[PDB]
Amino acid sequence: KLHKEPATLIKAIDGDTVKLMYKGQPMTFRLLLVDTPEFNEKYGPEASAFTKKMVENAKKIEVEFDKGQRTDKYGRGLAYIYADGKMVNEALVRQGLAKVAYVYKGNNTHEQLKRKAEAQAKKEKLNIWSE
Ligand SMILES: Cc1cn([C@H]2C[C@H](OP(=O)(O)O)[C@@H](COP(=O)(O)O)O2)c(=O)[nH]c1=O
Ligand SMILES: [Ca+2]
Repeated sequence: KLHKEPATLIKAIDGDTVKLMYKGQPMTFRLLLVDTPEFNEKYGPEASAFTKKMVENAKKIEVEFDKGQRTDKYGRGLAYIYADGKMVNEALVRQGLAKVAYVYKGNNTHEQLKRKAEAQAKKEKLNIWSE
């Protein structure tokens, strides 16, 4: 019931935002269901680096909207972002560089996938969970 749509990287921004060209227009995308620390914070630089490498190295970036709101109050696109078929959102959580967060009803299709990744990152005491 969700579909992957094409996009191209404009520029990495931080752990959980990225600038993409979508349907030919520049847009800042905020990754659904996750929260990375701010660049100024602990693991913030590492979250930024992780996402940056992931999208910069991708041959193919895809955007997948959920069933609900597609833009937030700041005009940012809200999507699951994939790099060569791998979801950036889930990968950050799996590596402990993001927490599952901002789970609003109707835009939560991938919630359970994320929660499973967080549990495994927490079990492995990775990054954020190494405290
Ligand atoms: C991820 C996400 C964030 N937001 C809003 C809520 C938060 O509002 P406030 O700015 O009032 O805190 C903000 C969190 O984004 P950041 O984590 O990028 O700051 O973006 C949504 O509305 N929907 C979403 O799916
Ligand atoms: Ca954040």
